[PDB]
Amino acid sequence: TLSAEDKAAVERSKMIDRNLREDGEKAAREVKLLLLGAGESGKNTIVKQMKTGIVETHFTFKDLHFKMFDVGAQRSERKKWIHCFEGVTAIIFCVALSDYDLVLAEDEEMNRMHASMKLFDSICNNKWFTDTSIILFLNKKDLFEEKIKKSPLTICYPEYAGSNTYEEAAAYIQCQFEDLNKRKDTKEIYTHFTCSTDTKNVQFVFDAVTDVIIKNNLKDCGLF
Amino acid sequence: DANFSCYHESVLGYRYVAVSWGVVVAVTGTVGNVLTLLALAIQPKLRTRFNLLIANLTLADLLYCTLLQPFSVDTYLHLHWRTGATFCRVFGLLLFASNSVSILTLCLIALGRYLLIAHPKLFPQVFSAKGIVLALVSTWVVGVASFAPLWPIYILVPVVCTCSFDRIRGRPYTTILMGIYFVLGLSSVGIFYCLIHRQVKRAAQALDQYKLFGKVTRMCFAVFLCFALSYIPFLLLNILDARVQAPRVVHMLAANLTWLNGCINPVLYAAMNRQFRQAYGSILKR
Amino acid sequence: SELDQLRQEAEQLKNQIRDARKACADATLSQITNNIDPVGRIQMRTRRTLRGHLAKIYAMHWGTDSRLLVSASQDGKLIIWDSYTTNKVHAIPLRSSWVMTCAYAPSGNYVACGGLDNICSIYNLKTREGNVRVSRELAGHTGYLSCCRFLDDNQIVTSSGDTTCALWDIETGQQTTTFTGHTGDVMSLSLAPDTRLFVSGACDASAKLWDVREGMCRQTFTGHESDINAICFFPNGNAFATGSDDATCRLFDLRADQELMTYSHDNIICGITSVSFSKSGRLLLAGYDDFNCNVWDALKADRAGVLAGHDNRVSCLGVTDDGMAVATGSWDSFLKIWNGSS
Amino acid sequence: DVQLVESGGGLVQPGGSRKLSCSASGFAFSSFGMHWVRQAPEKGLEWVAYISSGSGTIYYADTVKGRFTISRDDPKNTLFLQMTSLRSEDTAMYYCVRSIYYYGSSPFDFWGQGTTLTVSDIVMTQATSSVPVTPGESVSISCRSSKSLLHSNGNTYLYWFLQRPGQSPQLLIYRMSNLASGVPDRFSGSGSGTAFTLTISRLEAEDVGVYYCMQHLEYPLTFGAGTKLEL
Amino acid sequence: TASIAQARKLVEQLKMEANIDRIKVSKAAADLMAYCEAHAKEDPLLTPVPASENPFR
Ligand SMILES: CC(C)CCC[C@@H](C)[C@@H]1CC[C@H]2[C@@H]3CC=C4C[C@@H](O)CC[C@]4(C)[C@H]3CC[C@@]21C
Ligand SMILES: CCCCCCCCNC1=NC(=O)NC(=O)C1
Repeated sequence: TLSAEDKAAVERSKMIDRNLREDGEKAAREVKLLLLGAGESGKNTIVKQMKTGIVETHFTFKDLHFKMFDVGAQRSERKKWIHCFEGVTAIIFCVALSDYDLVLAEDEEMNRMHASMKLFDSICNNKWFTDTSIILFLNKKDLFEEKIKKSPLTICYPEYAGSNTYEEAAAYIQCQFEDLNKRKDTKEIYTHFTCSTDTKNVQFVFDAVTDVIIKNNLKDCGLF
Repeated sequence: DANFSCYHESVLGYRYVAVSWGVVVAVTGTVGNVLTLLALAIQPKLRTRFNLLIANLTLADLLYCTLLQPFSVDTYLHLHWRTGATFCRVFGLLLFASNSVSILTLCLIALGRYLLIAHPKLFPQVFSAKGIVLALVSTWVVGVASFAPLWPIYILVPVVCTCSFDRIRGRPYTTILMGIYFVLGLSSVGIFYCLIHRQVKRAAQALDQYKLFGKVTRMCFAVFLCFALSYIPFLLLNILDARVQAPRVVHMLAANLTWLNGCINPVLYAAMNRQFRQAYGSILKR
Repeated sequence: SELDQLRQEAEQLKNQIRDARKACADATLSQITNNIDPVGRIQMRTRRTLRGHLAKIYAMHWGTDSRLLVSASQDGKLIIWDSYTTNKVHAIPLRSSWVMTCAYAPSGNYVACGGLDNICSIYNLKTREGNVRVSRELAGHTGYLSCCRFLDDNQIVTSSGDTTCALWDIETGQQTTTFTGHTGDVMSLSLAPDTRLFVSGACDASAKLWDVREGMCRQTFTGHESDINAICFFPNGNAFATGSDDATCRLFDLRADQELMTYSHDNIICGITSVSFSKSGRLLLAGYDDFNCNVWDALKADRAGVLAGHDNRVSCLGVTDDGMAVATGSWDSFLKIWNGSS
Repeated sequence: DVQLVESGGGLVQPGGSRKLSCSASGFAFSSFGMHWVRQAPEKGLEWVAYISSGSGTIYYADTVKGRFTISRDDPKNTLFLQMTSLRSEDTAMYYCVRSIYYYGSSPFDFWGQGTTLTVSDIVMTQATSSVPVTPGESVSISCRSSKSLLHSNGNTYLYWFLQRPGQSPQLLIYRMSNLASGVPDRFSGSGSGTAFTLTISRLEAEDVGVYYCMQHLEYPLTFGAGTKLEL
Repeated sequence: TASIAQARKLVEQLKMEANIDRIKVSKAAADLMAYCEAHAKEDPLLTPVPASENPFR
């Protein structure tokens, strides 16, 4: 059939296939989170909470292994390398809550939270993340509770027929974020109200992505 | 002596509701199970170690609904077995092998669904690269090596009106066999499909401390009632019925319910699996 | 003060080179090659299928002995394949999984790969320890590596996402030339047969022909409407072809400085990820984004074949140096080798 | 550097047992198949045993099939030959040999220093057992085989080795044409069918020694009897 | 500071790109046609070889 060196070459190629498949399964049990948001919206706070190209952070929690890809330093054209992240587990989109009345510096006519809804519209109904769930962090709300009592929410929102308390304003901001989701059957948005003094944000991303993982394993068995 | 005839007074109407049903399983099993095997053979992307269990299950009833089904649709129609005794002796082996392989394949699909969800670090520690073929051949060397000692007794039973074992000579080994296939056929498709639902509810119930199972339950009921509609009536009739004092139509009902397992499996495990429908889409696109 | 008169001078002399290109267009390629015969239906068949990648395949490069190839996928793996026996000669685990290009040295001693980490890694295939390890890490780009080609075992030309091409020496690790002048992200480069020039394509619909030794932009080519994703030289080096996201390939000439032929069909809406030429230059094999790989009569611009075997985007392709086969790698993790029969 | 050191040899009683260890250093020991090749005193080389990469293939010579056991320990980087029923024929020197197999590979490339054990098919025609020469002239060492080593499988699996006196063998030519790594360009290999030759032009003084033609077309691996170059 | 230098380097780059010689497109098209019709027999994808000479049977 084959020569002796051909057969030892085929045996070498089988060993290559075995190590490829076991590394691929060890990588298919990995949680790959694409980190997105605006500049200094709490991204450094959440990346130290969870412990010029790409910046990957590898950590582990409750015997589950997370890798997190920050592409903030990539000043390139995003429409040429975003499909490299088609197939990530979840997108961690971070938004500060206290930027509902503050204004951007470059234009000085658009709202900061309006820019966050524009970015969330660009990420959520993107064609490469139609199946990717979006964890949505809402950060430094302990300053938002002092900003909501003196400054009204109605500067950002004209059609706001709600109170100026904390929980009604937070629920309104969360529903206005989650209502930009144009494909609400394929993905779902997981929302968290965090601070700098809380300890339970890596626990939130663990629980949310355990939900994403179990729904993915249900869809691959056939139960979905 | 040994006769091959079915004729009785009770079965004269029910034969029609057999044969008009028997041409259904012969036509929903020769297009539902060839489409699954075409999706598995054409696109090699969905030949995973889990989907090979669905391949074994759709081969365990293609044998039924293509070969052994049109030979039991004229036996209900003409009421005498038109072939000989040596084909009846192998029909009685194939009919029970094509059900024992299907039942143990359902009991392995339930473990391969509990393991792919609850303990996903143990699914290729159990289903290895050729532990999968070991688990596929240990369904067929149990489906034909537990029903081969019952080779000479595969007679044309007119109570069931099919070539099968007779329920007086099969005692006590065949009731022990049906009880064994009861106490693992119901501790696998019921325990694993409820631990799956418990894990799904326990996962979705941890996202409620950070605030302020709809189709999983329907699928976990559809893969338990469509099993329970097939094998529990037969396995509950033909165990407690020491004599054959039960009528002919209740036996033909309890044995015409096991023909559902060759129809509901290409629609529970292929038409509802997202991989197989995506495979149909990729074939219809390519 | 001076910028307004300088940009009016800019408009003036680029209309001068526009009219200089217009002065040369005596006739186009269509009514010149209207007298020659078509190539018939190019019926090609799959021969091998190289399985083992577990993510999207982004680049492949054929070896110069026309039997080995290297392929890059985003499962962290560079695989050296023996294409004749489908054997996996080598498996190279990359440090950064986000690889977007791969290159095979024309001696066969090295492979280069680069991605989103902005580093072009050079791997020694033939070492005394038996394995493959990193010879060099060409750091110095600030955008993603979008292409790379070898000239020697020492000199390598890269394209980046920071609008620059570069020419590196491997044994020092430093850039010996930085080709600047593109305004958009540079997506592809293609070396000439004599390795003295190279064309390049970027996201501002520009193909810049550079001189490698002098380090200057010899020519600049326009005509596309959107980002140029892949570029390829004609086999005699006196023409080249580009494939851009506006569902159109084009063929420019280095001497006549202008586009001669455009390859576009109304049934195609999608982007173009790869172009390559056959050994005689008669067939241009463009890997489109509608999951197919079309094959164009590169002298008459009528479509002569379709290579439809992938379940995703035909991302990379390449013809062997002897022109026997065509390997297309795609986003469905499967490389396919193709050729026809008599 | 690449290094293979063998130990365990010495005086044993006949019919006994002995462990031969080959400790490896400086190369990817898990990626390489290994061989044992022995040489009886003032005799040629004969291949003893072969273990593959990952122990997925173990071949023996029929002289020792059933009596010898070859086993590799990859986390310790060691190779082992367990030797049972040692007759007086097995007095030899044992060489532990790296060998890796893919396209364009160089098998048998680095031979160990060997250890001495003292206890008390395709046939390669290498009939010219001595060629006397002075430095500066070209020599042609010829070799013939029982069957052909070339067909549509593609290659021609003839391996030229050189053993300088007091040293291990060293690969000169693999697959009848290709020069190895670490040997000069004056060595050339040619031939066709069953008849092959090794040309040493511009010969220096360090080419004194015994030259062997080996086949790798099929197992068992058989050498030539040797060809001595002297003066 | 930067815009004047960018514009002057742009007009210098474009005036050296203006100072090239361009052949007629008829001659260049005939050159491409002659290279294609002088290498046609050595193209195994264009005129395919029989299966005895094909390495990929
Ligand atoms: C009389 C009866 C038993 C005939 C049954 C014929 C068919 C269904 C037999 C039963 C056992 C079967 C095999 C069981 C398991 C495997 C391994 C799997 O990876 C590929 C299919 C394969 C190799 C099956 C092929 C078909 C097979 C050989
Ligand atoms: C569970 C252990 C194996 C028993 C098989 C149950 C299904 C039997 N199917 C039959 N179908 C018929 O048509 N007649 C029969 O007698 C039997």
